[PDB]
Amino acid sequence: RINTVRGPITISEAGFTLTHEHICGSSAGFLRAWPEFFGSRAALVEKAVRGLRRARAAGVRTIVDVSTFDIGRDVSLLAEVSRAADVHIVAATGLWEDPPLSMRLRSVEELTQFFLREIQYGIEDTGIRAGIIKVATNGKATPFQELVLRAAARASLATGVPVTTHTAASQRDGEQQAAIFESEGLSPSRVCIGHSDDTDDLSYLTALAARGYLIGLDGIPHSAIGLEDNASASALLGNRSWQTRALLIKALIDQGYMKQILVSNDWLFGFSSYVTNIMDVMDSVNPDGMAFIPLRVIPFLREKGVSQETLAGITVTNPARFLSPTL
Amino acid sequence: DRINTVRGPITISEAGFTLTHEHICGSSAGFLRAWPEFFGSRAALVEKAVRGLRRARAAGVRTIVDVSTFDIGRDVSLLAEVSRAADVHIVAATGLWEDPPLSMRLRSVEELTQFFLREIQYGIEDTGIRAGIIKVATNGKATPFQELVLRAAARASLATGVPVTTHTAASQRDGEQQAAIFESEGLSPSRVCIGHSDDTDDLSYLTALAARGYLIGLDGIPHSAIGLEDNASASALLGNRSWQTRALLIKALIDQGYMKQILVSNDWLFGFSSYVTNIMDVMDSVNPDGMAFIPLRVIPFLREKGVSQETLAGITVTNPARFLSPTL
Ligand SMILES: [Zn+2]
Ligand SMILES: [Zn+2]
Ligand SMILES: [Zn+2]
Ligand SMILES: [Zn+2]
Repeated sequence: RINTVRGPITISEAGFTLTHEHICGSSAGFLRAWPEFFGSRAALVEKAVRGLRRARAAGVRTIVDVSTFDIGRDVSLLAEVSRAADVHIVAATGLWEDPPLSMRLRSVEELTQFFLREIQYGIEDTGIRAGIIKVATNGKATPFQELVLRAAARASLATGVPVTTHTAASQRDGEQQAAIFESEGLSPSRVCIGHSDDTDDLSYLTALAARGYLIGLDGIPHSAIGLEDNASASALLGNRSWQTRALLIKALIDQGYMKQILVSNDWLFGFSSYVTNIMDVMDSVNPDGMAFIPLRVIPFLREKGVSQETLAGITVTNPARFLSPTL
Repeated sequence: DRINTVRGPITISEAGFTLTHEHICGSSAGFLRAWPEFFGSRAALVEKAVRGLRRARAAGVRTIVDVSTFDIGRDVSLLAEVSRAADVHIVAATGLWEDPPLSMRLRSVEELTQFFLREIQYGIEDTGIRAGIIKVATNGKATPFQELVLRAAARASLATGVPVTTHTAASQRDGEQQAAIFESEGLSPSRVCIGHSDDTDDLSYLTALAARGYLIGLDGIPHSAIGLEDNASASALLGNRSWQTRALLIKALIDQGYMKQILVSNDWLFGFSSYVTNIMDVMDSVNPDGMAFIPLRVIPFLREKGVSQETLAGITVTNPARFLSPTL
């Protein structure tokens, strides 16, 4: 049984499940401290609930919100949005690209206790528990990032919740990640290598798939084609098309790794950890928001020969098996 | 001429004896809320800061300026709570210290100015507590962003009248480069305390500034790791100059004639998460007085070296209150 922000639910209550989404991409404390940045706090919470409603109209029953502490995971703001839309939300624990000083100077012993705090006891005074552990690298692991992986693996072994990881896929990051993970004795089935549609090296994915790992093609609408005037927007979203990412799903089923795909949008309704008005530009690319998966990518795949049977396994069965704890 | 503490405004005269650089907690933003167990509990941290705050009250302190910014983890409801309990005025801080996260770092100088003025004019968070001072920092040659932070902090101060205090690596003559940016923005040296300057011995560097009109913050008087050379992490934080060696810098800056531009404080704290673990264990036994070290051990030291009580009173009451009075 899975922990959501509104309590525990059973495996089959989950349904069609986006497995890497954000409500707001921010920093810790930024939302409390400068909420005019997003218009107002209520201005943003409306923007999420409009956008979540649109996906729940499209069949989505659960999102996994992989914002960690250093992304500003306002776990109350989540459960606010989760009532008003009737979408389960699974919150995350862990650490992203930007930990603060009070994190960086901790030992792998200390980080393991904090990770188990938010899985076993609760995120802040709020009593909500996290069902997934997010971690991150961009290239070679820094010594701290190395600690984070081992602490998240030692956490994932006392609790059974899985690990999802941020990756710069162009530099075969999952390889080092999985090397570090397996050194701690974590089953490759308890780990999704994320941001993996950012590469075109299929051999790297299928090699990683074949050791047992789950592959996050969680970036399907991230494309800055049409924004070759925005320098920063092109940097954040890559020059590969959405169909280019989407086809890598079919290509990975073809190698007989349907059992191992998770698909998601990596969308967000507030974005402060990048240049200003980046959210202005991203919403014009993709008005559908988080609804881009059931409205545009599921039709596109049925148009390329993927039946409703295996689509339903990827969107319902795979996240169900992946989020259920396992000792 | 009123100043904003965390329990509403007060008048200049109400300030009294004032430590112009202190911390209740040295942390990062929401670290306290997220992992209170690192400090024992949120209760346990509040007990310990009130205890130390009453010890300094009984030695005669009324007002401390807690200069923790957003990224030192400035919990103003926490600060308001220990101000109620220990009957001590606490001025709160806006600005950006050594560790700004992504959502500040990507901001322009215009935006950062909108943010400082928000914490000065409107309030901090949803609490409606207003800041009385803008803290910024460099170590060495300013990063381009540190130039953006100094310039926006300077634009707020001209727009509001609140002073700017700073953190420096004194040994590298930072106050030279801070001052050049400040004065390039139209800001009066009277509005800027160049701090952490008892971490140098280059006396002519302090005097060169102080003549240009700046205030000089001697804000780490019991920082010294003497007798703690085997602890390499502690020796890095506190340095190897004893506390007498710093306390002399006061008397030596009085003498040069600059009694009016001298602010004195501890840079103490009751919870420290943004350094190695158990560093708070070490610091509390170097100095059991805590924030009381300036009334209890540095004041009697200076009178034995022959400073006039009328000069001491101006240093701790006339000097802070002139700094914190808003001036457009
Ligand atoms: Zn990511
Ligand atoms: Zn993400
Ligand atoms: Zn400092
Ligand atoms: Zn300080």
